Amino acid sequence: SREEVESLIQEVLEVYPEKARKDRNKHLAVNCIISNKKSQPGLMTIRGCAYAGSKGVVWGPIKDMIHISHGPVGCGQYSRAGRRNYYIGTTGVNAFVTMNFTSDFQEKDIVFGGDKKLAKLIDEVETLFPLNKGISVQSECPIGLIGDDIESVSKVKGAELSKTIVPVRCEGFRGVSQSLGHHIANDAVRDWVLGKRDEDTTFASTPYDVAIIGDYNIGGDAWSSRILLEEMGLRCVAQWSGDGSISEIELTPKVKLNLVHCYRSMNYISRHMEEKYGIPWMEYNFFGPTKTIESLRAIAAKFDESIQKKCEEVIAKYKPEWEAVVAKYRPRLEGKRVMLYIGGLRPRHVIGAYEDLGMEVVGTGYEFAHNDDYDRTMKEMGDSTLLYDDVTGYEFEEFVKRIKPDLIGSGIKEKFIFQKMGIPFREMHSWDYSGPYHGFDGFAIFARDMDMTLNNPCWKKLQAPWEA
Amino acid sequence: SREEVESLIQEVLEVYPEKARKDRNKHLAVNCIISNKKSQPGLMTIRGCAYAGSKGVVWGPIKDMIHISHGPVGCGQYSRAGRRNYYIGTTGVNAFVTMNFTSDFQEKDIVFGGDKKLAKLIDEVETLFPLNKGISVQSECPIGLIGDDIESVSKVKGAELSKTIVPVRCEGFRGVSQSLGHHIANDAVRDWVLGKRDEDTTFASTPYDVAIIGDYNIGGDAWSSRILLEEMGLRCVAQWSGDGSISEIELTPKVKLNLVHCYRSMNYISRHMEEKYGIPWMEYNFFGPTKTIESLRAIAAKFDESIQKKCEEVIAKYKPEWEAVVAKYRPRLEGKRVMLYIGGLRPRHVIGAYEDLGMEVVGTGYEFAHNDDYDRTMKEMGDSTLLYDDVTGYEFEEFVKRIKPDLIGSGIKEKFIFQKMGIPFREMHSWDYSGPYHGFDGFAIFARDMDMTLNNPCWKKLQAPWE
Amino acid sequence: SQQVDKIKASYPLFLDQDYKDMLAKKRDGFEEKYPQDKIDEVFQWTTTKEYQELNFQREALTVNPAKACQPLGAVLCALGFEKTMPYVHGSQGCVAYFRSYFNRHFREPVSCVSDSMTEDAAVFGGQQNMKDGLQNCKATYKPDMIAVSTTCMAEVIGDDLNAFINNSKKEGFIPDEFPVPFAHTPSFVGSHVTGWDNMFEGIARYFTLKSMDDKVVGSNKKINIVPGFETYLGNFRVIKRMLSEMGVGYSLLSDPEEVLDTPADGQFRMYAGGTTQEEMKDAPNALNTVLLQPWHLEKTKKFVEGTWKHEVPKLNIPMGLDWTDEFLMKVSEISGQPIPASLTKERGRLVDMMTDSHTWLHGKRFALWGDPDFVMGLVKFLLELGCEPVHILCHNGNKRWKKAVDAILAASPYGKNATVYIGKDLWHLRSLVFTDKPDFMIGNSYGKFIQRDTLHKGKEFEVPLIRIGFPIFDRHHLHRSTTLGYEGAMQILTTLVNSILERLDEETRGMQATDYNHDLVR
Amino acid sequence: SQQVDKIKASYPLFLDQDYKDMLAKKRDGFEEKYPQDKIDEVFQWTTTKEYQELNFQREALTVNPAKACQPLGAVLCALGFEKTMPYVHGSQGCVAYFRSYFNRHFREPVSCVSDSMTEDAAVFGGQQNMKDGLQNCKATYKPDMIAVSTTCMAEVIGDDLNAFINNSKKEGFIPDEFPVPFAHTPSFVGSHVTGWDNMFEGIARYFTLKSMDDKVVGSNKKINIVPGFETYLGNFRVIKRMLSEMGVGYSLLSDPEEVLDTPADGQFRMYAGGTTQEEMKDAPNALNTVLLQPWHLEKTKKFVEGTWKHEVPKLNIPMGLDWTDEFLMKVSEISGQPIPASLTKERGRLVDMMTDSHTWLHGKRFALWGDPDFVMGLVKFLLELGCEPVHILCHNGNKRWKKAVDAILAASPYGKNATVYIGKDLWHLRSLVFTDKPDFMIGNSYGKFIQRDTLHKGKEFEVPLIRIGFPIFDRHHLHRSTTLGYEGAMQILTTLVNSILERLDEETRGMQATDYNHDLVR
Ligand code: CFM
Ligand code: CFM
Ligand code: CLF
Ligand code: CLF
Ligand SMILES: [Ca+2]
Ligand SMILES: [Ca+2]
Repeated sequence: SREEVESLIQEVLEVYPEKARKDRNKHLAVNCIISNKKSQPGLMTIRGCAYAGSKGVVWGPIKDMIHISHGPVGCGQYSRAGRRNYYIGTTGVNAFVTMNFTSDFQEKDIVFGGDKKLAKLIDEVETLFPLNKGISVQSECPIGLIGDDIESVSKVKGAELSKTIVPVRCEGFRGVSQSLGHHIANDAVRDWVLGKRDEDTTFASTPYDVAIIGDYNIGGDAWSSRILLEEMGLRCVAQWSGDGSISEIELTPKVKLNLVHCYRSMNYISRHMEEKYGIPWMEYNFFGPTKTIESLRAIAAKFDESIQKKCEEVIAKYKPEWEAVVAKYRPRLEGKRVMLYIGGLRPRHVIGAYEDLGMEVVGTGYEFAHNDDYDRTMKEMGDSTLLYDDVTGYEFEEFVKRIKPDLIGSGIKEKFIFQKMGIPFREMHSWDYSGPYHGFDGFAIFARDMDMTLNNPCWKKLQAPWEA
Repeated sequence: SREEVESLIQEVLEVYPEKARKDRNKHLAVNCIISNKKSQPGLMTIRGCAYAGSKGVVWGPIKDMIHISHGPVGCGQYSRAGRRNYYIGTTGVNAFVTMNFTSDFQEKDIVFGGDKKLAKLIDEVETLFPLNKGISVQSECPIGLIGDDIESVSKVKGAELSKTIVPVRCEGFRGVSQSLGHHIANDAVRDWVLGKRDEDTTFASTPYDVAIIGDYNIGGDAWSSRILLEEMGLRCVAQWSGDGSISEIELTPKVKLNLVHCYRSMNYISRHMEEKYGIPWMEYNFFGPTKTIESLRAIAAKFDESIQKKCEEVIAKYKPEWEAVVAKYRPRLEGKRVMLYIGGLRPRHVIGAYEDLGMEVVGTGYEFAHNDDYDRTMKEMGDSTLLYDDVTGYEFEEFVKRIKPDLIGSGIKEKFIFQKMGIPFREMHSWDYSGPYHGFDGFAIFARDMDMTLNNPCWKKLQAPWE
Repeated sequence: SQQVDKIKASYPLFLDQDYKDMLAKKRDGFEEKYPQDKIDEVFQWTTTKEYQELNFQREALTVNPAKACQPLGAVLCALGFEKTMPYVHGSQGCVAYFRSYFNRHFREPVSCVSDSMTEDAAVFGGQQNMKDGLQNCKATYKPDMIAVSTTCMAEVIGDDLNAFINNSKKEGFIPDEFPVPFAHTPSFVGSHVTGWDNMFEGIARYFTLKSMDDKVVGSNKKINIVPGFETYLGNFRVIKRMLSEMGVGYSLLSDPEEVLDTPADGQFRMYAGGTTQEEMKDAPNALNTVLLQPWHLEKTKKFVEGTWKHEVPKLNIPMGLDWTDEFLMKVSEISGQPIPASLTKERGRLVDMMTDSHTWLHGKRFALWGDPDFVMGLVKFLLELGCEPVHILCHNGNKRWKKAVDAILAASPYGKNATVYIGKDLWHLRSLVFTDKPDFMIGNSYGKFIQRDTLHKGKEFEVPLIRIGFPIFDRHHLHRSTTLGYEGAMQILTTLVNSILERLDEETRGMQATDYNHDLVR
Repeated sequence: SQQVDKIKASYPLFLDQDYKDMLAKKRDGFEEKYPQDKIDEVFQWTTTKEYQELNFQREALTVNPAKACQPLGAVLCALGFEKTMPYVHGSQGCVAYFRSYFNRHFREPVSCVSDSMTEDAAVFGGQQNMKDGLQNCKATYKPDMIAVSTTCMAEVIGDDLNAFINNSKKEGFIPDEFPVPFAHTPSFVGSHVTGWDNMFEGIARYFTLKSMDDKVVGSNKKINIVPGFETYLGNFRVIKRMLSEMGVGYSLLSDPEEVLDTPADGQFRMYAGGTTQEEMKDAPNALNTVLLQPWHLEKTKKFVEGTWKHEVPKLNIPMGLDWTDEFLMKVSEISGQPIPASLTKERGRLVDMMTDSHTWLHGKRFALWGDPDFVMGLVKFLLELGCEPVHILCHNGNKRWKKAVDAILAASPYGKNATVYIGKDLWHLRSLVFTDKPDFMIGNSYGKFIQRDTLHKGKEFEVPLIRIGFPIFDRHHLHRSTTLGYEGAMQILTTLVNSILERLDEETRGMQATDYNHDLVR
């Protein structure tokens, strides 16, 4: 508690040069913390770039548009099919998510600019992929630095072909993390897509139209969330990004309520929909039985008596199922301690789900969260636990050596470090290729996965018997 | 050639103890040879046993019957799915060819006899495999040595269950090779299956009913033979053994002509259907265009004008096809020399196919052939080519080192020896998992296969650049 | 018909319409085939628990066995000694089969002779066969030793091998000092593995028994390793590699890895490598003898302890993490050689692979078969991986073995769904994979027909085969693999996780149907 | 719904009725999807020769590339030196991506840092970033060396790496003698292999350009081996193995095989093994330097020849029989060492495997891709196996390389139907396997999407992927394999024969339909 953790923090910080030590101290706390600032050079940040936030997370999931990674070959190549944002479609003809489309800049395009090449490739995309519903061009670092104007190319060619072409200025040098990429991406939706149906009266709205804002359908997560909402009576008109279509996004102007799962990535466009269309938005959580119950009730409360009965039906309709899951798995996971480190939602949103299996989250932190997210986090975290914003490689290793957690939940660049240390690790971005973890069906899988890994026979085997 | 081959033979025989030398001398000739004698102990004969000839080759292919390797577990395990006698069926339900059914003799059965155990397993076979249409028990070495009476059990159980149960005493110690197994198997067909429809007037025969005798359908060989005869208007009532059913065999007494491909394994039953039902038999060859054409011609001449004309049509139809085959591959195979060593038919029967590709067979031999097979062989080989009956491992290796053939065609126990010496080898029993080689379609696959192996890039790389 | 630029072999030739018609005409006209609906009915009945009940009540009928006979093992043992010829006294059909069976698995020459006992010998014995056989083989094939085994014929007529070999020496057919060890190997007692044990015991007794008066346990400072029936080249090679890594002096007694892998360089080599007669004579002077596959080496154990006076360690087959650890520590103990840094790293690299692959391996259900030692090691390793060895079949296993494996299963949460079957066979196992479907089978090539049967019931019921065992005939060069040590465990782990992942990719390859889960990264 | 005893992950969960229904409604209302019949029509159009001709006319759009960018290569080169931290000067997004990409292939930690240049640095340069960056990295991660490369932001704004490092030394942020080699690595020039070349020449130059006065070509009597961008641990390993058993003294320059394979023993090791600084400094004293992957080591060749004065042997990548022979003989020549009997035997055992497996491999058609040296070695070995390399694609290959390979093809009857494509990508290859269907693709995991597309057109049009290359993300531990030498040849030959035979068994697994050819023995 307090003194132990504060001693830990100061000890770790003493390896740094002073400038770095003073800055990093500001980002480590016991519950006071700052976030969303530049990373100190040379300290092995786990963060990515604004391009990752725009192409990788917001735009890339939209299945029927082609997303162009505009610039050199690297970025699009390392992000091809890395995020498991699931979609239904015929890929390569009507859906294109797992493909890598790039303008592959060579030196002539850096020295003279790639705008004529973007125009020629928009023509080619149109020849070879006729059934596409729109194009977005995700700028990588060189585009802004060399002075190109991807906006003229987008409205000229867009006008010339009656096709929505979205220019996105998400060059990796912008911002300090993937975070600004979300915002640049939210503004690119607002300016080139969201207003298209504003003069359209053709959609029959009902008092129960809703939209899921910020569920990227990792491993099917949006699908296991949606089902519960419609079994409660609501109609989900749009899924923002996960298995998303552009028409769903254009239809989001007609809903009655926006259901925000990922606050950090989507709050920007929600606040805008409220100002320009009066549509209210609310936040929820669909991680664990407690939270999904609490959430279905909160959403239903905002509708009326029929939907409230149906909500209580759904809750009884799954009480057998999730109660079986905790009965089976909680005795196996009771009192085990987890340390987490993920992006900008999941570090606080899965705490309850762990607690529903009797585990305690003794550390959590975020790559790119802002102070409003930490406000939200301190309510969920236990007294005297550890908080770390943009943790460095060194810090996370040293914190784990002293905290000794029983399970660590983080990403792929952290996975193999902690497994060699003998600590059970689960990937809390890709769900270690399992999942969904959302909803009650997701809770089942989540619970099986934490147990199979935390209680796996291999952890008893790290020490050789002759070196006992 | 001439006395080089003669001196080579006495050179090789010099290593033997005198008894072995005197015997082996009579089994090696230059194209004069004694065959179907026992093998000399310890000289690594390539031969198999009477069980191999009965179970492995004659009865095993019959699709809808169950065959029991009766005795210890070895015999039926090593023969399980080793020969590629192809069939159409649902295995384990109505067809059973690739399965290994055995009585798995343990010491109490040796000490007190397996006849009781045989009756029990026949009931077990009947509960668990109700769609079987007959059973055959293939005796392994202990059954005769032990004094069992599988005949009594077969009559009793056959009676009881109204089931055709064939006892076959093909114990491996009988005879000198798998040849006597063919004879035992033919006599067991004779005595227990072939007579069953003798009073049946019911089969509507036609003048053109024929039966293929001695084609075990290796890689589909009988199917590419059948199609040609059928196109020539004949009707094949039966296929003996390859893809054969027991009813086809019981119906074979109604045909007009027995067409014998494998003389050695089935001339015995042909002679019998001739004596008893008056059915004539004739030998034919379906390896390579030349032999297939004169066989279709000879078979057609046994019938009336229509069939002679359908024969000429069939020949005219395949002419462009086999000629494109020879056009592509004979310039690749021309003048290459082949040494063969196979069992009892194919050592003489494939020579014509090789010659259709401009290749010559400089040596050939048989594991278990008899003197009427060699009389037939001499007609096919060149003067001064080497003839070897029941060749020892040593002799074959030495003959190959001297003659230095460009290709050797023989079995699985010979394959890897010659490949390490750098000689192209093709398996002439299992067709090296390729085939069919019979008929016109089989010639295309044969030509392709001889080419791919004899002309394979790997043979230039056997010696390291530094030695 | 053939098109000369795309020649078709049997598949797909017989799928051509004319052939398809001809085959339909053949069955309809002459085969009197049971109607398809009856066939389908019986096939569905053979997948039921009722068929299974009846199937498991069999007492006399064996269908699709998972063992072969004693002289097959005796020949493989003999083949591991320097320049020796395996000789099986009895009927020749047996040798043509033993040779072909191993030729198909190793894709190599397998040299072995018979002394061709015929009808007459069945009444008068096979003495003259031994006399001429030995002389002919020594002259023609020039072995430094002949290792005599037996076929069932020579067993039933009760030929005294010892008398016959002594009478051949007496009559001057082979010289008095020429090594002719022997073993009686009856096909009706136990199986192929028993023949290996009987043969090895025979050879050890031959070079050692009447020489014990000067053997000092320990003076050559080596440990003897007896491999047992072993058909993976990588296993002989990994045991030698590990002992050399530890600086341990050893004697691998019966080592066929050179003769089963000669180079194709323009010449055939009939003999190559192998354990020398001098190693066998000196083998009493070793510190101790370790039996790598103890459940089929009981006769060799009794002889090494009883006559060589070696305290054979209670070691399981060095398969999987724990048992390779125990092996290495016992070797350390006996030889006073420390387990080197390289083996500690290698152990941890196996443990690392385990941590990386555990999510796809967890709770995967397996049906498996093979020889007793192979099976128990594979069972142990599957439990270490967090998998479930649900149907464990060993046709030639015995009651005490079954007890030892149920014990190993009882010691793990992952053993709770598993049953061990001894004396049962692959048609028995066919029932078990239909009625209590596992995910995969781990077995030898005979398993392909069980996979074909499960696929006929339907895709959801197909149980894929992972080929690990003996014989493997329908794949090339898998006889080069390793299943022992940390190396062998690394190979098996890789094969299991990737069989799971290939199957997962086949199920998620449906465009717009299942390919939502057709992940680039797994 | 879920059953607590049988939980379904995504596949098969979303096939359950209520989800199938739920997704049907979502589509039809809101998605405004093109009708299935149109989808099918467009799909058949993308398989055509018509579509192919338009696709091959692309000048500006690249779809599914088969190359990555320069700094990825530099990081891999840098990780091969003893206790070295890779440092990419520019924006951090790139480093997150480089580390993830290698993490996924090797299933290992990948340590690399950035100095996190942002918008600010784009107007004023990244000098302070380099200053604080180096200092921070050195104190926090404690490398003995920091090897610097660049991202495209730093390249485009023109930061002088040399001056920036020199001013960090001058200004006291890092010791004047702390090793900081650099190389500029623009993502818009060449590819990842070019990045490895640049980084290697930088580290080579850093350690030798000044010291040249005391260097005697040959005095340490070692041969230097430069591996190139290499992602198979077995390849580093087999080169070392063969040179050591030949008794050749050598220095592998950039050796990552320990850092990419540490044991899971309770500790995480950031650094492990690697080429020592001492070896890089002593490297001009070697007899000569052999480049294992010459086609992407051009800058390194010019420096090793022009400054170390080594006559670099014209050797191709040691893949296949002939190029492993040429390699061993050139090494013999320079070292004065004979090629030992163990390596002659191994060559012969590979040739033996070739003779046993040729009938299945003969004339099999392949489509293939990867890096230039890898692809030409694979081509060479396919021709030696009697197979036809029909579609050879190398996105980052150049005109001189395409000539070299066309000359390899020209020298074989098996090269007659093969075409080499440089500058083309995997959507181009998707069309070539539709219109000129091969039997298999040999490629990295991005090829799975092509196999899924060919399968959608129909089962008889499906081209199976055989995974050999980089990156392999959807199978586990194949990074441990070998593709070089006789060993690598033996592994590729076994994967090819066996992929052919597994494909044949799935095609003949149809009960009473195709299983007449479902042979036990092949
Ligand atoms: S690291 Fe989510 S704010 Fe963003 S990819 Fe993961 S903790 Fe992202 S919940 Fe999401 S789907 Fe994410 S897991 Fe917000 S979308 S930039 Mo890496
Ligand atoms: S070795 Fe035929 S007499 Fe008999 S199994 Fe082959 S050369 Fe036989 S043609 Fe035949 S189908 Fe044969 S190939 Fe007569 S059946 S005992 Mo080994
Ligand atoms: S921060 Fe982000 S990922 Fe980085 S480059 Fe910038 S948009 Fe992109 Fe791209 S090609 Fe390679 S990986 Fe970079 S050096 Fe350029
Ligand atoms: S000639 Fe059988 S393989 Fe032998 S030792 Fe007995 S089980 Fe074994 Fe022919 S019938 Fe058979 S195969 Fe021989 S035994 Fe005789
Ligand atoms: Ca071989
Ligand atoms: Ca690892």
